[PDB]
Amino acid sequence: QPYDDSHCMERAERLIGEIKDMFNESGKFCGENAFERLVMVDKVQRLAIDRHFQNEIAQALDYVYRYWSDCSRDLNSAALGLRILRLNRYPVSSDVLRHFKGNDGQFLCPSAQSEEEKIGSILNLYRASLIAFPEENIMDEAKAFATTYLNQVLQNNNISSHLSKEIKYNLEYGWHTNLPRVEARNYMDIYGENRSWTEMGGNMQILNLAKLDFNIMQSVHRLELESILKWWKDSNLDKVDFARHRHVEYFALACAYCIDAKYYAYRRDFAKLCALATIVDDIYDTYGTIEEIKLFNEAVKMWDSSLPNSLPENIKIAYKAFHMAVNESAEAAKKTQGRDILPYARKVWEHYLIGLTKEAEWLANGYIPSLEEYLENGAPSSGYRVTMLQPTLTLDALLPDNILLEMDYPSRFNELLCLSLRLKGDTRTFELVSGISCYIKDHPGSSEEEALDYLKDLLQKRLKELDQEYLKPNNVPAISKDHAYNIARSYQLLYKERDDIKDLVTQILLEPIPL
Repeated sequence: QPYDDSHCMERAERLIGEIKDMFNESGKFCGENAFERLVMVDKVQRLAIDRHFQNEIAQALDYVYRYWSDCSRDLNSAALGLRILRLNRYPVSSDVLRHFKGNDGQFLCPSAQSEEEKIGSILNLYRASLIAFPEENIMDEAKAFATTYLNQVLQNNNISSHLSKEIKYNLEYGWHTNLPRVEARNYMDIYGENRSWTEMGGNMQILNLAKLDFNIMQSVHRLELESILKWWKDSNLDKVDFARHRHVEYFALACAYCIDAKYYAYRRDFAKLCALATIVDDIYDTYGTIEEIKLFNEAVKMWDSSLPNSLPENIKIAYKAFHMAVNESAEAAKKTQGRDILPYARKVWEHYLIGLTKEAEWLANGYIPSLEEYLENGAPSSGYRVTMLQPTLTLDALLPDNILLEMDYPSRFNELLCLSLRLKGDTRTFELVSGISCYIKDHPGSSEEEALDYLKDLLQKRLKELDQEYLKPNNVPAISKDHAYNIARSYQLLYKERDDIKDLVTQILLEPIPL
């Protein structure tokens, strides 16, 4: 073969084999060991090496679910199993947390736990409470108790460096403003700095596999980044001026959950269509005559390869790049989807421009819509769906039109995905038509603060609906739904970072982890 496996790859493939053996061993164990298998799933999942053990994890969680009433004997294991089983789409209930709920909103650890073990139990409680479904008030109580408790722990020191780091990480990132490889990069340090953890069982093999896989795949992604930089140069977007160097940030976001080398079309197309979507938004919003907006819309509806050779050079090159990127992505998607998807794809972009055009009309006409009208048009206009559909269609999971209507527009999943992006953006303390203003118009005399609180709360509620819908089973390939969901998470994380994203680019793309 022209290219050999690198020595890191060989070491990783050997470690994968040994860890599969550990998974099969605990399965052969004559006896109930649901927690032990749960704890092993936990480690390889937090370290985001779980894609190498899909059969071994499925067998372990099937066994954990079967023995679930056995496994959930204390606060720690109930909270851990609740989060992991739920995130993997088993029908488990937050009621399991009631067995440990006492008075004054306090939750109960076994009394023989060391202080460090108590903190570990509460962290798993905190981590579980973040995956809340609508009407699970036990989750809000769990989150509130664990927050107050974990903050008190930090106030007093008395705790080790690695455990202290674990609290701060978990409190700062939560679940929604977070991504798998972000968590994995943090747990390489949280586990690796824990002497007792590294000394136990096969933990060191698991950690080294995670470091190896991180460094291996980062170098694949750093290679792919080159091709993206060439596209920026070739397309002349480097001269757009009104453009912004953010195609690298978007690429890194995608890398922090779409990992495998075969999914380079997904990674590439998310970074391009998302940077394009940002460019097109700045055109329709800030720079460009209503004439030119109309010509753009006409060009898109006709799918012209080019705009009138009279329009400003900026709008001219942005259109060409747009038309080309979309075409390439659809050709990529024809390979996996085994069908033409350019027609479908074009309708998606049309719906996006229709949405951005309406906001242009409104600002031009002094029209302040009602909040409900704003949010409904805000779904296609946020740009979520045009950064999501085409890249997802290039994955190796067929989304037949029948099933697309369950992930794409007009599905409830897609609608909750868009509202998360829209509501998060419209709640940033970083405009005549906004979430704030439309609300004020809907509620005369409302304070600007009074509007912020209502949209912040509504986002909390929509996120819970989103999660319930995300984890509800259907005939839709999970990997497709996971990518769509992780896009929305990447955007939540992006807004957290903007309000550093550069550190996130460095960790994901540029700097390897010392072994």
